[PDB]
Amino acid sequence: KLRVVFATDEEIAAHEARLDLVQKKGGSCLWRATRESGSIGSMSEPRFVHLRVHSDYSMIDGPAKTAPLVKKAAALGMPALAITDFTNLCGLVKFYGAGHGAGIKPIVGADFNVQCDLLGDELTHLTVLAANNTGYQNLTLLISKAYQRGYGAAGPIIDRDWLIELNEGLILLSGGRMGDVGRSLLRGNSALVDECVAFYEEHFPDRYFLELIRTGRPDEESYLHAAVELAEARGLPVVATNDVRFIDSSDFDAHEIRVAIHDGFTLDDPKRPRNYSPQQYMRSEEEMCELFADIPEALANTVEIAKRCNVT
Repeated sequence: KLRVVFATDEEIAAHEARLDLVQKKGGSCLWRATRESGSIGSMSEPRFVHLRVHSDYSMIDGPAKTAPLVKKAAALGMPALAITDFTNLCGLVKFYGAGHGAGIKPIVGADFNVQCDLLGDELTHLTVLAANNTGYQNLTLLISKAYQRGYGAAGPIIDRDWLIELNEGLILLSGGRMGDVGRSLLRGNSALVDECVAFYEEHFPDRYFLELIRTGRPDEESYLHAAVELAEARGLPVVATNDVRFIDSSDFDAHEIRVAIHDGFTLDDPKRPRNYSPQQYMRSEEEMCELFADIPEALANTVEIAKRCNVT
């Protein structure tokens, strides 16, 4: 019953061309690699691609260091990888070059906070991926528009409706429990889930995915069961992410410390926001496949979306 949105013939051709660019720029391509004493014949597809990954200083102050992210994907043998920093494209020129040097397909995106008239003034998460060079231009506009108009201590914010003019060549991951649909599912606001989802089915046909995430954070699994039930009733696709904030598990303690500094709280303040889990590291293809064994379609979509995202 769960929809896998397949890359079409045209998107497949653009993906094959995009991997040619990887190979012709950097001299290798992990997607087309044959292991020693394997054979071209028995080469295999990736099973999962990380489509939501932040560098260490994504939302806070400091440089966009994307090389350790490429280096880890390379340690892991992942053939493709997205960078989706918060409302910014800082690390992109370096990520693109390093992905190349590593034989990895670079996927371009960004994470936003979004406001929409249906949820009044509250802010929700959306991940935006660029599927083609028009989309990459539309991504840059959206980022610019979010800064152009001004921002408070809440930060740069996109209006949901800007997505109407700027929709072309964009693929959306819904924000999970933090998105407009997820918060309304968790609230049991069916009328509103219905409204939101009609927005994306109108303007983003096959380009909107309910994001599922298993990082042991509150309401994650209740949102997941509800999102799956919705997906099945509406024919909407689901996609697995790990919402990566740091490279290894052992990185959590310093990530917790940095965010605490930025927000202003000691680590022993029972009031300190605890929005992160040590499970938000760059999990292996195999760990992700195990963690979502019960929902193979959420994995398949990552791969299809990775083939559909071809920014040169």
